[PDB]
Amino acid sequence: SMEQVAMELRLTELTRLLRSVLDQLQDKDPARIFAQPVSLKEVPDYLDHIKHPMDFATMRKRLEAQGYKNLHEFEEDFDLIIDNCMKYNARDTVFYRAAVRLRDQGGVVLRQARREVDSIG
Repeated sequence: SMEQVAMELRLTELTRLLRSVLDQLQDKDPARIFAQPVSLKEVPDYLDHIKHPMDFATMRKRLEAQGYKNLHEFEEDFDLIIDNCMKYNARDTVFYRAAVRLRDQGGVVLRQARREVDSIG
């Protein structure tokens, strides 16, 4: 149908918008602490602590598979990255501090992407 296609064009644009947003969020992690999944070879008990792991490479696979239907789903995943880190790691660690900074600097990017997604529909 002509409708399914028009739908597919919007998703593709949303995917295009979210890709840009993801690039901006990931520049706020210059140490690449959140780039890849936590290694289960290196942290074998991780899944006993964190039930839904997340990282930027995993978000990107979902992104390019057009797996995010809306900003809300995308934000849920970004928030997992931060929240998982803040539980697993103590307050006086480079890891926890990095999450706080990503959260604070990400807010600005996410605030404008909300307005853009509403705006462009």
